[PDB]
Amino acid sequence: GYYELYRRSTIGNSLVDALDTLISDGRIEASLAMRVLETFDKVVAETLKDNTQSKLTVKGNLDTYGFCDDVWTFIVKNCQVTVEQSVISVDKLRIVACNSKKSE
Amino acid sequence: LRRKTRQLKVL
Amino acid sequence: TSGIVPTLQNIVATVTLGCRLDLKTVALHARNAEYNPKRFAAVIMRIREPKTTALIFASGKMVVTGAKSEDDSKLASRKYARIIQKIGFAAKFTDFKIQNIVGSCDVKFPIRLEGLAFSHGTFSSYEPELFPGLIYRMVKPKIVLLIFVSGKIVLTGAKQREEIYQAFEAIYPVLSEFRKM
Amino acid sequence: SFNQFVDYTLQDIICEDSTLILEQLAQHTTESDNISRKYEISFGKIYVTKPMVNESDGVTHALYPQEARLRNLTYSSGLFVDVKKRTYEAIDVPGRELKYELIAEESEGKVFIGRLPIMLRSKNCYLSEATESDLYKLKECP
Amino acid sequence: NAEASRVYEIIVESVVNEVREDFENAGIDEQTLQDLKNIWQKKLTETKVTTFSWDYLISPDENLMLCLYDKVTRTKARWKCSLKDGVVTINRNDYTFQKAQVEAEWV
Amino acid sequence: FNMKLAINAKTITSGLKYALATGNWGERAGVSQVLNRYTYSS
Amino acid sequence: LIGCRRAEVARTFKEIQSLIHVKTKEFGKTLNIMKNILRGKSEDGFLKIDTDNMSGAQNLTYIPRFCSHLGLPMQVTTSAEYTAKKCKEIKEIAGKSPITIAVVSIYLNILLFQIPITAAKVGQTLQVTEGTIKSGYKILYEHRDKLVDPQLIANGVVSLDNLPGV
Repeated sequence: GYYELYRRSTIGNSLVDALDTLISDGRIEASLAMRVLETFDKVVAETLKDNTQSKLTVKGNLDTYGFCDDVWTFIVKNCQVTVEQSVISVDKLRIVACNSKKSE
Repeated sequence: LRRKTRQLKVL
Repeated sequence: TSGIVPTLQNIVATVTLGCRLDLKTVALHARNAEYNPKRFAAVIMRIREPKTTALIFASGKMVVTGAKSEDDSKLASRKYARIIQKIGFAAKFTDFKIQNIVGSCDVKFPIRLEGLAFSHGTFSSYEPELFPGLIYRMVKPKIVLLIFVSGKIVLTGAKQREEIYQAFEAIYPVLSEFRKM
Repeated sequence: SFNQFVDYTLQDIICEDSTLILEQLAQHTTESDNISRKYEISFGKIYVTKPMVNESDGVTHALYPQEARLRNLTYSSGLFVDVKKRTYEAIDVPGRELKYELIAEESEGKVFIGRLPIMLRSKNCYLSEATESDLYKLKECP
Repeated sequence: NAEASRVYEIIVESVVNEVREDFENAGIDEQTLQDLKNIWQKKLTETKVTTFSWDYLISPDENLMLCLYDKVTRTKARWKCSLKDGVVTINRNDYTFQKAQVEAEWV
Repeated sequence: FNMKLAINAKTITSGLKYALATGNWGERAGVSQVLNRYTYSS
Repeated sequence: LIGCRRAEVARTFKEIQSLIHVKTKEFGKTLNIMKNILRGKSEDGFLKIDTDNMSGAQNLTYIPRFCSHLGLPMQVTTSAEYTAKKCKEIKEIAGKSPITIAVVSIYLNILLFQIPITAAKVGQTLQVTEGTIKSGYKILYEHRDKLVDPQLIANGVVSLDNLPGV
């Protein structure tokens, strides 16, 4: 299998909010829900690195950082980022990352 | 058990 | 005598917490806890205001480095123990021994290191190709000393102030005779 | 005889046993390591220096027979050969004949192989091109 | 951003092009697909992010960012964070990057 | 693999030096003799 | 390395590493242990005066070998030996490794004698970084008067204006 992060993203939480209604309506089974989330994670793992061309760089001050279960967690605050330039000021930003080694 | 390396007489 | 007292920069201390610890939970819940079990068999936790670094081991042991004074190391180890209490382990602060006290000072004159190596050859080992400093090993007290051409001295390997200090004014008379111009 | 040996026979001896091939069997317990390595060291052209001596402290300078007679040295010159390293690999499929290919590690590169004593007034020696006044300057009898 | 727009477009098209055979194996009707299309479009529009065409312890409308790290090296205070293949949701606006070097100094 | 340790130049050097210093032509005696320097004709 | 240092013929660590694939940290540990037990054996048995044989720098003994490797004339070698002898008085480079000190003195005398060898060629021959050689020459350009042999510029074989500025 692959890594599991993207439900916390907007599309992922929107997708589980969509699928829980069909769970309530009985239109999707639990195994079907698990495998549709798994294939969505595989799809967003494959298509996010090939047909996109933008860039982002983050500079700031990190408050809390952690590394357990081979994921890197950061809480950077008073940070300004650059898109591709256009600069965005963020009061507090959270970074969750996973290793490049394939899981399982 | 098999010999790992050997000399090859070039010809 | 010597007009300068050395200042400390790192103190390494050990603590036994007296209980087995699950490093997975303390890495998941404590804030600045980094657990890579296949890079090191401990979780690395460091906190800001004493600027120390703890190495929490699963057997309940402890190594606290980065402290400037012994009281600062004691306070830092107390705070790490208090973190382990606040997370939900029965980690009692049992003992606290400081192992390494490294301190630096600057004698404010350049030193002839080759002459010092030739004179006190039984204590000094000078290999400037590998390291640009002189390893002086005082037999009493057992404080290894790093002598440099800029006059910067690194005194390493003490258990309290009352070895590193008299190590420095035991090495000052044999450094005054080796001065450059 | 010495000029023939230096000019022609040395290269003939080098080229007779020039190629040194080592084949490393796969010895594969699993099929993931089904590669056989063939390492080849081949000697190329041989080079000879002018007569010279290396001293204790590593300095190498031109040696003349007057100094070599006085200092109990050996009037010899260095031999250098060209060595090209070939690395061949192939997929070790049993039954199928192995077809090796280079992994492009064809490193090549004069390497010192020894000191050949130089007979005086031969083509390699300094005294061959020396005039009578040059021989007198080198304290050699014409 | 049209880039995040078309990235989310190819996300939803790839999902509905992979799941249809799983829906045929499960045996549910085709009508379990275009309803998912319409609810997907309306939830992405109601998110209002991107346009479309259709004491030391760890304890939506939050500036977070999900990614994959290549290498994270660290010095005394500075933090090298080489990040790649991730999504951003800061200030209710979505972004995408190929590489992301992140520098933050540790107090 | 060290290229310098592969070729021992002392092999060729000592072999030629030993077979020329001592007349034993191997590893035939009297092959190489000390040159006579009593007279020019000698 | 101990045997090379004992016979006043000492090589460097990079030489022996070029022969023997030895890890540098444990090589230094092994050398320190061997020096300690050799001094202990000297104290227990017959005592030997060191008279600068176990010296860490030994930079005067590296000049002729490196000059031979660069194919330099003899007077460049003796001028480099004089320069490296006077480089000990300079405190700005007294902490540098003896290899780099010898290389920058050799390069200074190469520029002094108009020897047509670039700093890149010296760096390729002796694996001191061309940045390191250039920085050493730059930091030795201020002390031109003391380093250059006085009788050489007195006899006019070399002159101090030949060295390019920084």
